[PDB]
Formats: sequence, structure tokens, C-alpha cells
Amino acid sequence: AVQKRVLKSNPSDLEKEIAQCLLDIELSSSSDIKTDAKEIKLLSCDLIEVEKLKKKTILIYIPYKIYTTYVRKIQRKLINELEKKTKKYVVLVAKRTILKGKQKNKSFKIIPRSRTLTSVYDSILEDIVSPSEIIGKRISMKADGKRVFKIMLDSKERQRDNIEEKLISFAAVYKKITRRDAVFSLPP
RNA sequence: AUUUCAAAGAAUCAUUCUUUUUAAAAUCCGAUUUUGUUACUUUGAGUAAAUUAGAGUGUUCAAAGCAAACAGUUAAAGCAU
Repeated sequence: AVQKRVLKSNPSDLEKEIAQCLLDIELSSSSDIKTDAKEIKLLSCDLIEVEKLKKKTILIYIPYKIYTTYVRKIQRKLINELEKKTKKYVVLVAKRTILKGKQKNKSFKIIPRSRTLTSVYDSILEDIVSPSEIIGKRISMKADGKRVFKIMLDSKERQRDNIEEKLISFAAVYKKITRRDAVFSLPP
């Protein structure tokens, strides 16, 4: 049936809710979205809380090819439709594969840099911030010996009123995906 | 310049030392175990003694030596059948 059309693999509650919501978005076609969301198909979902214990965040995993072709083009409008439908913060990421440098794959003349840890984690940082684009990066080394990622955002999405909530949400999601402590902010 | 960052636990005085897990492929019965070359570095192996450093040992002491020690005015003791 219509769930298995867009849902990648045998499922639990939240994967089905997102898939149904996407089909609902596909069906109605009255918003300022072109060819709707029709080719988007979802790999997986996670639900995560932040520092504050309410208005949780949903991570959405997408197959790289799909993300690159379809999702990226319409991203601001699409994410807003998801926010409207499910009363939660949604964040979209592309599944990139990561390979250790000497480990040795059947394909490839040595490991491609696109498959390196550092490049992929930089790429995911672009994915999570995506309604904005990164202004500059700064890694602070505290006396503790931990490292803090001060990630500075542009200025476009400073006007919409979900700002602080989004920044905390991004920090949380970056931490669950990649084991680091980030903080996010915007210039004066 | 650049290609794998980290996270959790126990010991100990408040630091230190130690263990766990965290990508991907092949392989072995949803679980189990392999993955550039070389320098470098770690352990090791196999190394003549004398010499030399060095442990043991009151050559009268020392330089030395490679020995010695013990009980017994003459037997006890041990263990051998």
C-alpha cells in the first residue's frame, strides 16, 4: 500500500506518521511547492529531546541520492510543511558512508575524501543548519580537555521567532549524530 | 597544510593508570575474526671466555682468588636396608 511507497524498511510508529504526512502533502498540492514532495522517500526517523524537556526534535534520515536531487531544492518550504504537520522540530540529513583510511575497499583507488570522517562531519553540519548556511567555525579547547564547536550562522533566519529553539535543537542533533559538543549563534 | 574525531566504566591520591564501544568490507556458525610497504620504535631470539660493570664469598687486610660453609678431643644428628 501507500506507506511502503515512501517508507524504506519495515517500521514503527513515527516512520509511518512522517510517511503519511508526506503523502498528505503530496495529495493536496495547494501550497507554493512545485511537483510537491513526490520523489522524497524516507530511510529512518529518530525522536530526541533537548536541554529543555518539551518540544522535542525529530531526526529524519534520507538516502543521499534523494537528498541531493530533490530535498535540497525546496528545503525551506518543505521543512516548514513538516513543522506544521508534526508539532515538533524536524531536521533533515543525508546518509553519507564513512571509511577508515587503510581499511581497504573492493572499489576505489584509495579511499575518496568524500568518504572521510572529517569531510562527512562538516557536511552533516551543513545539513543540520541548512535553512541557514555557515558563516564561520571556531573550535575552543577548554582547560578540561574537551573541545567546543562554536558554529556561527549567517543572519537570514534571525527574523523568524523559533531562533533560539532551533539553535539548541541543532546543537542536540549534532551531538547525537556526531559525538561532540556544539553551540550555535548569530552575530549582533 | 590535509585523509578517524571521541564517548562510557573500575582501581588509586584529588590526579593517575587500566578496560569497554564506535565506521566498512571480506570470512567463519542474527553472532563470532582478518585488512597497504618501509624507515622508525618496542620487545625478543641467537650471542666465546679473559677483560669490564656486577651478585655471592672476613685471601690475616687488601691487590685478590673462585671458593667454601657446618657439626663432632673424634658422636651425635640425618637417611640407607
